[PDB]
Amino acid sequence: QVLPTAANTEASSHRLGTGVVPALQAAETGASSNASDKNLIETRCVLNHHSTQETAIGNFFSRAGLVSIITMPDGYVNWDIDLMGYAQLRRKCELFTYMRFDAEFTFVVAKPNGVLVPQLLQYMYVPPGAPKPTSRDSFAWQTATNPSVFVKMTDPPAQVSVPFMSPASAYQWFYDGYPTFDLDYGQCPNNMMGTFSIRTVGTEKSPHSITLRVYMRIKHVRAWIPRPLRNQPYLFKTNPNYKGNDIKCTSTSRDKITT
Amino acid sequence: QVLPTAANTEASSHRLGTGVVPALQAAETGASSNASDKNLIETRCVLNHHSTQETAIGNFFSRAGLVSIITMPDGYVNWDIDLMGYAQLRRKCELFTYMRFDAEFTFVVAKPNGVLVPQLLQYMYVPPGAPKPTSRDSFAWQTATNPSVFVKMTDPPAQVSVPFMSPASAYQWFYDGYPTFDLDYGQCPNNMMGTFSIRTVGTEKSPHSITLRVYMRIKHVRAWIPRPLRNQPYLFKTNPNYKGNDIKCTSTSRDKITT
Amino acid sequence: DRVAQLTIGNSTITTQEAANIVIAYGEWPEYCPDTDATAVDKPTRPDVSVNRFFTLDTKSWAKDSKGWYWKFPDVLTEVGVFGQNAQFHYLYRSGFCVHVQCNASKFHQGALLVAVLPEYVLGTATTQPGQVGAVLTHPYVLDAGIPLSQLTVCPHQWINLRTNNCATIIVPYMNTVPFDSALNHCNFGLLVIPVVPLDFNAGATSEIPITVTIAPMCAEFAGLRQAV
Amino acid sequence: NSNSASTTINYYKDAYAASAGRQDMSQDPKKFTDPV
Amino acid sequence: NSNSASTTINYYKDAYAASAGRQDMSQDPKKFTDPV
Amino acid sequence: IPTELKPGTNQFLTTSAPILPGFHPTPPIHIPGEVHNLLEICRVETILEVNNLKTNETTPMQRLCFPVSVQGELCAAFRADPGRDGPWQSTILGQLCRYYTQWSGSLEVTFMFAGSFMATGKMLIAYTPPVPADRITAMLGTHVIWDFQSSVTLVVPWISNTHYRAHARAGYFDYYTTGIITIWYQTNYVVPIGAPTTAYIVALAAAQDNFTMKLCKDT
Amino acid sequence: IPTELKPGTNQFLTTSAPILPGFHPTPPIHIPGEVHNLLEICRVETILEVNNLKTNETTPMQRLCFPVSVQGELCAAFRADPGRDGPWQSTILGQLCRYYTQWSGSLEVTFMFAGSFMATGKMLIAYTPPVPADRITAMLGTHVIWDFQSSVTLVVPWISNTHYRAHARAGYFDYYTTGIITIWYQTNYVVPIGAPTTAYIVALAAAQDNFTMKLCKDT
Amino acid sequence: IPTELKPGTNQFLTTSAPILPGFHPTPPIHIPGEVHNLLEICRV
Repeated sequence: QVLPTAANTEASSHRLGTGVVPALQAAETGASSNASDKNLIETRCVLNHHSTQETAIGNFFSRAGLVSIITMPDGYVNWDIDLMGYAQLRRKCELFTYMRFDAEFTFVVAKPNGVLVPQLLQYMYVPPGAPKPTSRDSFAWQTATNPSVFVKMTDPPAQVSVPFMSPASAYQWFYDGYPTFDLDYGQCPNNMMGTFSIRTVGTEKSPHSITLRVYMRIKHVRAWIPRPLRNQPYLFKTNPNYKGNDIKCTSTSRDKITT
Repeated sequence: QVLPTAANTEASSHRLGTGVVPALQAAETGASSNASDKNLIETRCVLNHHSTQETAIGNFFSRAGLVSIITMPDGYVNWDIDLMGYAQLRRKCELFTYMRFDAEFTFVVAKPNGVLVPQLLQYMYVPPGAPKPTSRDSFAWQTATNPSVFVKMTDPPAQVSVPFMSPASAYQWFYDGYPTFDLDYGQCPNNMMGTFSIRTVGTEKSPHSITLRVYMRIKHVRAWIPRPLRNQPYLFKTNPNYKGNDIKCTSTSRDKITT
Repeated sequence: DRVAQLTIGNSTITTQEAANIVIAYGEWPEYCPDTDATAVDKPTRPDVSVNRFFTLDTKSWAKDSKGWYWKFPDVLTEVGVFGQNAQFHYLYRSGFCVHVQCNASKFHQGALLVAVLPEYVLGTATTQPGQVGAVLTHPYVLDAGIPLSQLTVCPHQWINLRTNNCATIIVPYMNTVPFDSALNHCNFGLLVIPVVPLDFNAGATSEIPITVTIAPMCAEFAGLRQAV
Repeated sequence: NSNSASTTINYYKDAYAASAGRQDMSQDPKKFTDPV
Repeated sequence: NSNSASTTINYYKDAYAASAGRQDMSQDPKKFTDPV
Repeated sequence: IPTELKPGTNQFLTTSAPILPGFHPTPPIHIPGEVHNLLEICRVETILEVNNLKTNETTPMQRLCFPVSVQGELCAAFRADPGRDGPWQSTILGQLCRYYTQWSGSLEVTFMFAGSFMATGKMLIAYTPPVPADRITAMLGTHVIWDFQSSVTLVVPWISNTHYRAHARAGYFDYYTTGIITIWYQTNYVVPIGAPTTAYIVALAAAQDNFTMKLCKDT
Repeated sequence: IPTELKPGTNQFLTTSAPILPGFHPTPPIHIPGEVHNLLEICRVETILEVNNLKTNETTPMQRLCFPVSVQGELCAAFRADPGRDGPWQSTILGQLCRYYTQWSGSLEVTFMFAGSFMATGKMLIAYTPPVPADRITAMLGTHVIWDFQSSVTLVVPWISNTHYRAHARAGYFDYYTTGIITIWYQTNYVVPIGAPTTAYIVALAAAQDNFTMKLCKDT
Repeated sequence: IPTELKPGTNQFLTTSAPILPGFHPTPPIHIPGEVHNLLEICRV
């Protein structure tokens, strides 16, 4: 059903009788009560036009966020592709279990102190099983088939679009089981989407340190089976392990229950 | 009613009679006199085509103006969002009481001496209640949900559009009362629209001072209940307090009333 | 509405005082459709044989218990024709109907939260407890860093000794792939945590049992391995 | 989507990101001058 | 070619390179609250 | 797609991508007293500060009116240009006109007697196009005979060599002047015994229907 | 083709060329339990942490309910704003509301008795718009009489001077408060012999149908 | 004509003005054994 706006409130009056009772409910059945405000108090007729577009999953998720930072103090680094490295986004996408979406990436590159220097960089996306470069002049940099991006540092940040590349129907943030017939537990093969590598094009030694920031935007998202959020700080990038001593309470405590 | 042009002047002649008198009026009733020029002197028929588009509120207000200046001689500053910091615009928007509009912002960034140096900056808009960053490398900079803007100094000034974000129907420049059940007086909660924070992206210490200038443009404005202007210099950024000794006269004085 | 009976297969469960039936996410279990199937081998549908209600062990509720949980379908992996069949195949797809029974006298008090959390992942062997089922250690965070106070967002039914003694949940097969193994993955887990501790005056039936009964609904299988 | 404070050129999805065109030319003489 | 995860502006041949427009406004009340 | 850059790019002018993609503003409500045109404020009558004497700086309350006593001489005189500094500065019409450079239209000046009921007399109000010395030489220009309901409404017609006039000052802009307004005693201010011998007259100024402005400026 | 640059170019905003020119995604399959609107999660009832006592930090299991004994005084009281830190923090509704700035709509609070079957009594639940001292002064506001099926559903009507309310705190934002919820003993908790003299009551909170949110923020 | 720059400009991606304005390629001829889909080789 379509609900462009929240339901209006109808007029009501006092009620006195036997048998009918909307106030009493049955929470043991596990169903939220369907009692409306018009069934307990006298309410005037109020028409509301509060739209619900801002609460759609697409608008809620359509916000770029930092996913990882890369520093280049040999001239190249091969960074594995993962999106669970920062809480600010991990908590957001971990509320659901399975989501199918479309990712858009943006790369911001600058020196450690933020100064900009003319320098040419190259980015390659290595699918799983593809050869992995091991040197600034490795033969794997010929990018015969793998996609490549070339951009100068002074140029505006690059923007690319990545389709949904999982073998399964949708990504899964949890895998209760083993992929093979203890650290292995919880590793879903359907999430390893290859790695990422950056380098300086010149065969010489670059004289400036390189820092890259990657922001991921989402679109055409579709969620399934929402799960409760997380109220404990993360400890690892793969499993929900937590500090077993300082169990943080969900709600801040007070002095007395009567006040 | 629509009045694209000012009313034309009709022809007239001399009048001599009793009972009818347009010259006499009644200012005690508080209504401006409705006497037309044709009712006191003989006037030729003059047709005018002076348009009144330039006197519309939209054209009168559609002019960007400086709202604040920010200097960065720790590498970040959290500046509270307020528009009553400069008389040139405060007098303009303080003529009305309630206005609903749409704001457009433009940021100009340069060194104190006006020189331009390649440097990358980041701006975040922090809504009220959102976490406030406290360091150049604070975790709040991950901008999971808050909007962000990234731009180099040498790049053209950034332009963004901000919708009307007040809980009430329109902004109020005056609040005669208290928000809670002496310095508190005059503080309307419906005006605090969060704060503003800027920083240098690099985790190092930036070697150049940063000065930012913010200009605000307005559009789709709608005013209500105009109020008299202000003829005294401002003393504070929150209340209309004034110097109680040097009461500046509205009109410049002269020597003698007969000359 | 207080009474109900379920007669799936060669078994039957009756209750003279029970709440309503809770269907998970409003999707009745059903066989895999041709438009969604990806397997090219003809599957097998044992039907009546595998839908017999299976009763697991009995857990003893104490005055200071923390909670118990089970992993599915690892509980049924080692019992009955379902066990002897899943050990001979490679592809598995079925729903589940979960029934939990725990009855006390009219003078006892206490509450239970029977909730099925789809795709339960633990944190810091015990991952697959089996038919016995393991106990919890930190029920407030469910050993996964999530608050129990928000566990009601998942399909659940309350067992309050004041009113009812049993609860039922009918959860369909939920997984990102139409078929999935039975020895390397767990579709979902079940949570039973006493929110309100059991209290009673001295001189009552101290032994209070807890029993869980489950039964597959629309079982199907594919592939013929040797023995796993 | 329609979302604005109140013949305009718009290049984005939101309706509050646009440039105001020829402003409306309409006034109510009597309302302020002669409200008796 | 049609290839997307799920009134949009597209400038390329692929269908997964586009900007989402006005998102769909549709919810199913009973499904989550009252699944009995 | 081919394109060519043009002069004037990257030029920020004081005369835009959105940041929130799903915001729905709070619904508007009916608020009385809405202004659609800034010209409406100009069509309202406000007090005029005629008595801007030097000694009145410390006591501004007496700067809003001028006295009338028992004497045919003159009582007050001032320039009629709303832009130039002077009596018109206190009016909201002049204050708004400070924000614009060119204006055109006729003006209306309304007076109000505040003396005792038994007081009576006749006063002459005259407007002189581009200062008079006495009554007979001031009567040549446009004038209105006023007798003591007591609210005379002098109208200043729009006579100018140009369609749009600019604010006057000293220098070349003197050519944009508009004229001098003066008032004279037609008859002496007659009062009976046991009554005050002095009365005060307030001055109210407003703009006519055919007023207009252009070339917005910042003061 | 002529073109002119405009201000705001090369400005990256957090709110695109493809890399694979022939990828066809894996076909979707029917998965039960799909969420199309985030507001659906808010319309579900979750447990409320009323007993957030200081001594309960080490044993959080007892922080999900409050006791009822044999005594007309009060038993518990808390603020009803879902945004402010406190009991509402444990609810998924409050957790989601932390991600937004403005919200509007009525709220519903449902209680559930967990005592023995033979136990009986009557409890009064009252909501006070902008703390009461006793039963007679707390009965003036909206209230619901509850008697021991046992599930009372208190509804919090939406009364506010503004269409959209913001999360409350100390300072100017105190003006955005919503009220105080309190419960009182209508009659004493009567229990027969050979039965427990103490009972625990859990609190469940949810959102009504006319709920809405806007101005997404990051916490 | 107004225009606004967008992120991702001047970004060379591995996935065009002509140089010869009047070239007509040599006419094609019928060659046996043409492959239209790479999947055909896999079916051997």
